[PDB]
Amino acid sequence: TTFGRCAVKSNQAGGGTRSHDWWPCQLRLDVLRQFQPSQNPLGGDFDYAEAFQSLDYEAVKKDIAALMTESQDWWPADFGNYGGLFVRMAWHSAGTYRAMDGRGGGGMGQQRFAPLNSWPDNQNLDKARRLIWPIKQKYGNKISWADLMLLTGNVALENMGFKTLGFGGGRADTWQSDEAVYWGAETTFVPQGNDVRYNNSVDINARADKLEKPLAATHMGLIYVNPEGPNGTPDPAASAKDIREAFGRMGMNDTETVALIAGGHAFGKTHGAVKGSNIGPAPEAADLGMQGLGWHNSVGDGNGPNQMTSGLEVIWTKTPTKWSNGYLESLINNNWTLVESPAGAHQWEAVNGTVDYPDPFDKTKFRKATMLTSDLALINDPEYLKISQRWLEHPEELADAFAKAWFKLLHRDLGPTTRYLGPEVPKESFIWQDPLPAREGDLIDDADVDKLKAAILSTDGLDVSKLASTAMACATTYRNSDKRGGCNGARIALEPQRNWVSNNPTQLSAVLDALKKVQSDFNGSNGNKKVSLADLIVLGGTAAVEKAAKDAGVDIKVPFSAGRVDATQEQTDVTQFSYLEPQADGFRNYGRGTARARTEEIMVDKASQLTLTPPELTVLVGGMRALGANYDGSDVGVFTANKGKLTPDFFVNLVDMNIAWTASGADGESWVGTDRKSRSEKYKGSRADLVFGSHAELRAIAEVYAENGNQEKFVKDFVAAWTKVMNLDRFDLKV
Amino acid sequence: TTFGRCAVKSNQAGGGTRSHDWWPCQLRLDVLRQFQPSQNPLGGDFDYAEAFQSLDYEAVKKDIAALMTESQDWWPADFGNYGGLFVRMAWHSAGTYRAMDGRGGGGMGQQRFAPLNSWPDNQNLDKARRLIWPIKQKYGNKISWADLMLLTGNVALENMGFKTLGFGGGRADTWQSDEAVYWGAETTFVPQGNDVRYNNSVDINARADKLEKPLAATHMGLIYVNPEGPNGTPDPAASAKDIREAFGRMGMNDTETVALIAGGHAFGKTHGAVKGSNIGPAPEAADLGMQGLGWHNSVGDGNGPNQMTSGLEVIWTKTPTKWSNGYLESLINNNWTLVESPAGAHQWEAVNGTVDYPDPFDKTKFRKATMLTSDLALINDPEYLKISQRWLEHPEELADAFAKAWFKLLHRDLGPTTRYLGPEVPKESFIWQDPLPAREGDLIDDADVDKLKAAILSTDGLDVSKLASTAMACATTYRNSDKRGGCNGARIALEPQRNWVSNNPTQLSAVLDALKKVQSDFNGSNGNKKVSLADLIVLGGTAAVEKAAKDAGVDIKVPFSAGRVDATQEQTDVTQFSYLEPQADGFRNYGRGTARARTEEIMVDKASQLTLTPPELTVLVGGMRALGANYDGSDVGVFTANKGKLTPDFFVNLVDMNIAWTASGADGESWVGTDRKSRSEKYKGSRADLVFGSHAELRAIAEVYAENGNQEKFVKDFVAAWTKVMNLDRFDLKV
Ligand code: HEM
Ligand code: HEM
Repeated sequence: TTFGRCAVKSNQAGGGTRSHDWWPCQLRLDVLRQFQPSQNPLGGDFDYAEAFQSLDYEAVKKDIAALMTESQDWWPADFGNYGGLFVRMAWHSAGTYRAMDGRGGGGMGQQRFAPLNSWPDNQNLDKARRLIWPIKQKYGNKISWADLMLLTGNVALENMGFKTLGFGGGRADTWQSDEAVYWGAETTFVPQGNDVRYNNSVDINARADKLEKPLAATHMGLIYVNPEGPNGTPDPAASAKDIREAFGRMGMNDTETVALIAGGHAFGKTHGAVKGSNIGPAPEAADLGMQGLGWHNSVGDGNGPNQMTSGLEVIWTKTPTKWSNGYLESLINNNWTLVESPAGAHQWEAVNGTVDYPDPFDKTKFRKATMLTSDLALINDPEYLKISQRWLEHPEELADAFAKAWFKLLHRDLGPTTRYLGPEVPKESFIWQDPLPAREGDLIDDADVDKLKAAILSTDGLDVSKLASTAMACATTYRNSDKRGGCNGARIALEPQRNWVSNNPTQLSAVLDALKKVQSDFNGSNGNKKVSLADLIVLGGTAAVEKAAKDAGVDIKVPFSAGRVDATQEQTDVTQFSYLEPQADGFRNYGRGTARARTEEIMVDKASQLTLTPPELTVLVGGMRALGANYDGSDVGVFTANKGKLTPDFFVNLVDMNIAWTASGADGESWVGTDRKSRSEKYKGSRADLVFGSHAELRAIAEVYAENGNQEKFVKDFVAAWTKVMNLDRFDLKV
Repeated sequence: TTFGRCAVKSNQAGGGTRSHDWWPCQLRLDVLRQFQPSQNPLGGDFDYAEAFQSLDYEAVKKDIAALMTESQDWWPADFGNYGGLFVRMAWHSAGTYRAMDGRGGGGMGQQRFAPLNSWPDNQNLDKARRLIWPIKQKYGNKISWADLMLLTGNVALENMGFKTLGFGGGRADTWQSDEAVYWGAETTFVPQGNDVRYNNSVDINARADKLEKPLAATHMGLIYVNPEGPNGTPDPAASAKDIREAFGRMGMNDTETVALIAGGHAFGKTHGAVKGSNIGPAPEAADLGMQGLGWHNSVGDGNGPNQMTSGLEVIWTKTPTKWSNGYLESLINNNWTLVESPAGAHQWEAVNGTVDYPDPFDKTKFRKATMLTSDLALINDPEYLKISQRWLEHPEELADAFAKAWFKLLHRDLGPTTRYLGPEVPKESFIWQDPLPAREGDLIDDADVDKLKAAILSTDGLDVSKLASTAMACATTYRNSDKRGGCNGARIALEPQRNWVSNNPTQLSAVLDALKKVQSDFNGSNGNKKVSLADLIVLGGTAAVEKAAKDAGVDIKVPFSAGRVDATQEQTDVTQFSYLEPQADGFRNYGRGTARARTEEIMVDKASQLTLTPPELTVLVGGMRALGANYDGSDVGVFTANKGKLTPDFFVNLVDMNIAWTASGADGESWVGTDRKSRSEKYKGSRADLVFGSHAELRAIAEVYAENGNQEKFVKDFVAAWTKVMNLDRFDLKV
């Protein structure tokens, strides 16, 4: 029966018809209520960085390597070596990343939760995770599951003869499914799962470059592309176009793409020994006896020669437990014919080739060379073919590219270098790490901070509104999924941010010139002290908030943490930063949504990426309005006669029943507030403004700040949230 | 159009297919992640009791009374008085309560959130809540919405000539929709919304007492019953049967039921002036312009003479703003004919009666007497008729019953009287308050506690397992939804708890005799220090936990909070306490699930009622197993060779891959753990045990406790959780 409904209707533990069932279009605050400290079994104060740095890292790697060849009878090792399986585990963990929204990736260890634990493409990776569990058990909280799944892959490569660039730990574990990711709207998995992302187009060559943004896989439940070919059609040329699209959506270019696929498929094999009808439910659907595993295979013991994962039965090289150039040799030198695997799937077998590909359980049995459609892709696109042919001839260039791309794969969502832990962090800085320079000079102190705040506030062209607006515009580029963005680097002053329409470029230029004047007056006049433009942008907003609170009758300390540095344009890639450009910004009343993402939904999504709770989101919006900090200085949402004073007037006026709110535009984005007694139009509001008086949970918070006498609490809460947001990217600061 | 699916599929803020869509039968931990401190805009520190006790209570009441007759143009008051509307608001807030499971009621102020804010039976209570908001805005955090909604009703009665018994404040606000309540499984509201709860029966008399347990309303979206009769059939006798059933499920008897209905319907009127097609979406479905209101009526201004709420147009009495006996006088003395309201609903009108029922907006217009089918029910049932006839002749008896029943309605989920705040708490002790006496003698001090711990741990018939088991058995009766149960009162020693099968009465009796011996030896030999059995039960389990920790190699001070009292059997009504009897208790490995709720779902439900987080639930279960604290003393789940020592052995052995787990019972409730090397059956487990190694988020926590070196953390976490559970009902310590 029906999608998303259990046949048995529970009457316990949340069972029954729910609010989101009745009103499924209503804004949900779920994404702001994930990952809370109380839900974390290690405690909200657990410091993973401190724990990992005490880890006996060399012993961990030695233990992983030993485990690679300790075959467990419940899931025997192919060729006596789990290396391939472990590499696949790590690649699948990291491989969900989408560059555009920065979600997916290995950094939260989400493979161990729903839905990723049960995606078809992750079949039998439950066995891989269970095999490495003893390492986690031994070393405890000093290595996270997130770090372990990836380190295991890295160690596996090295112990199969491929030296990597190194590794960085530092991924703190998470403790619930991340239900904030848009993986797609399809209600089916691969082999279906993609009508929506191709908008019902089935012309596989024509549609390949039309995959729905921000998605990076060609079906729901896949990592990147379909190994049988697009929609299971065994056409390598069309497969290549899907690969370029999907890898492009994960942030990889042609060279990196070939290197990753040719590199990975040096190792191990696929599994398609028996038909899929022999395979039981995925882990989330499996019975208690499976104890977190799934896909139980009822043929023989369900494992060893009977392994069934993808349905394909391909062994790429003659030495699947050792690095080689066998993949490209076979790919290019064989002639290929289309055959079926034992499970009935499309794959390719060498015509008149050698019968010397080894069987994983019988030293006396051999097979012909085989390839996936998605491997043949690499010789059925002009650019992939050029690259493949070059690396056939010069396998050392493949090894170099693969080491670099593999490091990128594993660390693309780890954030800045200051987050990377351990004794073998690669020394080279790569553009995808959004590199920052080491700091200039002696750090400014409290007395320097006080002098600079006063200098900033007395500078021509700087006022409270512009300072707060500018600081927030910088800060809200942060996203916690891939730990990119934020104020460190002062990238608002660089391309593309300085030209973002949402930053009001002409205004921003004047503000930045003013702050650069403050900088020039200070630097070289305070001994060895120097201040960055990044610190000044943040300090400016912070001084503005402090002054705005004082102007509202509240003397409060507004914390400031110095030490940001300024990035160079060379350290600031235009494409990578283009992904951080907002289409709507509720903190500064910029832009609007579209049919599939309303303005207020975009705001809540951004709030989740800033780790804000509903009260934090609410207080920040209300304070930005009081400060008059809209991107263009408009009065939209500015429901106060004391703009620039930090009061809860936004909320008080929003909930005043003498104001009637009506739509002005056709699109529902603009609203007018009319005084019911006088009949005069008093206010203009956006959806980002009015949602706080509509949504019942947000309105409950709006009410708190609208209560008589809450001027002081509002200020304290605002300053706390402001501080949190300004410091999100401060990984350089510990404890 | 599909139920529970939005026509437009958002791609932000949680948009996209979710884990619960793919695997809707999987256990969800959502109910353990509600009401988190981080989500409370008042802060986790906030002490509502302190705030309320500083409230100018008499001033709030004076302002409410004044509001009643200050008609607002946007929602004009009937007869110039909002009293009736406010009484309905309070009644509906309190009126969702179910005695069996203790959910619903006014104690969380949930009417202001989904789904209650948008149930059809709460139509236009959005206006009522908006009308009282200025009181909340004036007094701020010193009165909660939860308290204010009910106090407003109470004040309304008193200002319309009906003196109540008084009032108790103390309901702290909540900050999200409580999605833990089972309101039913239907996918429609009233006029439908009841196929499931009557298992498709439309035999209205025969089905009336077969309403699905634990439901207490005859359709989804109703408070109790359908005012037009069962499934809109205007049959008063069949309506009576629904009313007895629904009110009985809300914990009200016949006298109480007639008192509440005839009491309530002394006041105000219903609204059915225009057809339902003129009425817009409910609040959760309304556009932003409605700013949290809904049911916009497009006829005229939508209000005053055009008010449309239920579709009925009944004015029960000739003085709807003043207490009278006119309801019963009309009901009994008139001859009733079935007619249609202007909106097309069935109601009753008096045939050749007086034409003196006043119009709510025109002092010069009068109408005939009218009644609902649900009112005529009260003279179309033999027991109700006798009560109605008596109170027609003896109106003082109705007044007395109504005062008492109204007090019970409003306070039934407030908990022990130690929670009740304000200057007019009624002095009478009522059985539904689960009353407790004053203490005997002087409070034991730490010297006494040390002596008592030593005695308890060297007394015939007591040991670690039994002591821990007994304390938890007493503790888990607590439920946060109506603040009932817990260890205070030692009600495990009284009927009905002492003979609950889940308490293993023969073992319990031996444990209690032994504790009573300890009590006898202490009492009357330590001057005037006296210790209660309640304290000894908790102290015994606490001492046992502490010793078990010590035996495991961890020295920890397990805190104990003295001062519980022992309830009397007179204050412990067998029926009142039958409602707390558990179907299953995973903490002590008792019981089995039902067709509609698996054992593990019942456990998570109970955990929610104990306010436990997932880590707290997990640690408690593993510790109870290590302690050998099963209700029957069995080894099911006792995955340890060191029973009685507080180790994480439960987790270490649960996750040992050398153990294979298989179903033993046809009912799905029993499991066997076989050593795969030896082939020996090693363990036996229940669903409550094995879920911790199956569910991905619970198993993630199980793994923490199974990690090498976490023996101390396990004990520390257990002791914190133990302390939390033991003290849940200690409202006397907050007082
Ligand atoms: C277009 C991209 C890719 C596709 C469609 C693809 C497809 C597949 C499939 C279908 C399997 C077999 C799963 C099974 O039946 O057991 C597999 C195995 C594997 N892939 Fe990929 N792959 C891709 C890219 C990569 C990348 C980037 C890496 C690593 C850098 C990688 C490394 C592996 C390894 C090591 C295995 C072997 C697992 C084992 O021995 O158990 N692949 N791949
Ligand atoms: C069988 C139980 C009950 C049923 C079916 C019922 C039904 C109704 C309905 C249909 C309305 C009209 C809503 C509208 O159109 O505005 C109403 C109004 C009202 N009921 Fe009840 N009722 C019940 C019990 C109670 C109880 C227990 C109380 C209070 C103790 C109460 C007090 C009120 C009041 C004060 C109003 C008037 C609201 C106003 O003047 O705006 N009722 N009832």
